[PDB]
Amino acid sequence: SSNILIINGAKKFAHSNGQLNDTLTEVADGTLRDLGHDVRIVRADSDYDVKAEVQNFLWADVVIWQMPGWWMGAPWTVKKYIDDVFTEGHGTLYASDGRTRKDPSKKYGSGGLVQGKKYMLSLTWNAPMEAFTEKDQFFHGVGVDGVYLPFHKANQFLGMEPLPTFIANDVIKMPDVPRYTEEYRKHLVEIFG
Amino acid sequence: SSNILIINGAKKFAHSNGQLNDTLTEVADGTLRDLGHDVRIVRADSDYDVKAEVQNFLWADVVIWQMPGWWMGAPWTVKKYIDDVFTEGHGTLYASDGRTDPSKKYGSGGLVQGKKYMLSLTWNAPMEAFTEKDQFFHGVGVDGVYLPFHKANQFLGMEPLPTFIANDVIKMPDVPRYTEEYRKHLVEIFG
Ligand SMILES: Cc1cc2nc3c(=O)[nH]c(=O)nc-3n(C[C@H](O)[C@H](O)[C@H](O)COP(=O)(O)OP(=O)(O)OC[C@H]3O[C@@H](n4cnc5c(N)ncnc54)[C@H](O)[C@@H]3O)c2cc1C
Ligand SMILES: Cc1cc2nc3c(=O)[nH]c(=O)nc-3n(C[C@H](O)[C@H](O)[C@H](O)COP(=O)(O)OP(=O)(O)OC[C@H]3O[C@@H](n4cnc5c(N)ncnc54)[C@H](O)[C@@H]3O)c2cc1C
Repeated sequence: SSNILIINGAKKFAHSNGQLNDTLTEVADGTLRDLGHDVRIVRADSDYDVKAEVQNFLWADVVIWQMPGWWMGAPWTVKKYIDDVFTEGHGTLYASDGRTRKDPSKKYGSGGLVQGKKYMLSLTWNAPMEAFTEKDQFFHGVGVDGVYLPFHKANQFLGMEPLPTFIANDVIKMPDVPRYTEEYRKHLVEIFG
Repeated sequence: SSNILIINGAKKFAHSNGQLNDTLTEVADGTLRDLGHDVRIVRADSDYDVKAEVQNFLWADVVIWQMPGWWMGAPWTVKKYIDDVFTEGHGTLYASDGRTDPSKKYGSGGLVQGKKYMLSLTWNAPMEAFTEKDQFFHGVGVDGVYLPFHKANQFLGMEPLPTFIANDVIKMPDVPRYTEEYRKHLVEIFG
């Protein structure tokens, strides 16, 4: 029975209507609450109160980033949420980068304050999965999490740890909702069940 | 004699005071134009006109991204520039992801093959954090942490040039050194 914060990065703009992400956010909200978890939802593309957002993070045991891939990553509004909130999070979400003369053992990234909290990515992309896995394709085979390395680290900088990522592919050419919904639903049950 | 578009991603906000990026922007400006290149500077954090920015791209042979490291990547303002400008460029900077027949893979529908791009970064993090196989960035390197940013540019058909980065710019600020390095870095590729 955990507190779950869903950050919906949905946003209507040039080809993206944000309907799929709103849907999946709704799928998470219902599935998660039915699994005994308390859920809070906030739209990145809104006029959020930065301090209240930080409070959402302190409240959350798990943070779920529901978002469409926009130019290989999170939409600018999602990045702004991070640049606004994590930064305001200084003193509560992180203390510094961790390095300290008092302990040469500590390296960059170890200054987080919320170790123990988890975060999970739920993505929607027009790109096929093979574009992520095939060693010879666009992403050199580094994988989805490879492509989202900097996003993962922004979160881990705070000390949070990742949960298995969920992604929907070819959402424009071969859209299939249901299925995305059913796979995400079972994905949530395996992790939060 | 090349056309060089520098995108200054400098932005105040919190502990970042865009002076370093502003300075490095001028450094590349002075150096490159001195080599005879035609240089144009645009600040990401401005009231840019997407159509005008698309034209700057078609005009440029090389695009330089001068920017600080913000939460592991480009500041939201620089990403907004991309989401706005690259998308506006559909039909000029890129056609699609390349897929139709069965052969062309994702990321091969660019329209500006032949153009180049380079990253000029500023981070608080030390270099070892990027290279140490067991440190924060599992040894993937700077270009690894910026893989997506690289790919956003490569989606348009553009190719990368060697990346320049200044590290520990807060704890161990060292201007000059960054300047001389960058200057020497620019002369190497554009000289
Ligand atoms: C600026 C920009 C940059 C982009 N960059 C990339 C990129 O780098 N890589 C990449 O792979 N993609 C990229 N995209 C595409 C983007 O990832 C997709 O457009 C987005 O993920 C679709 O999600 P959405 O929430 O906007 O849904 P929608 O726009 O609604 O699209 C989802 C599809 O599902 C259908 N649908 C949605 N909800 C339902 C429902 N409840 N029931 C039935 N059918 C439904 C819709 O009719 C639609 O065809 C980019 C898009 C933009 C605007
Ligand atoms: C929201 C946010 C998130 C961040 N996330 C990260 C992160 O994930 N990783 C990371 O490594 N860093 C991170 N940083 C730190 C950031 O990368 C640096 O603060 C930034 O790169 C410094 O560049 P600047 O242009 O803002 O210069 P400044 O803020 O001016 O800092 C550069 C230093 O150089 C000095 N200086 C500048 N210009 C000159 C000059 N012409 N002559 C002499 N001295 C000069 C300044 O006085 C200062 O001490 C983050 C910062 C913010 C605000």
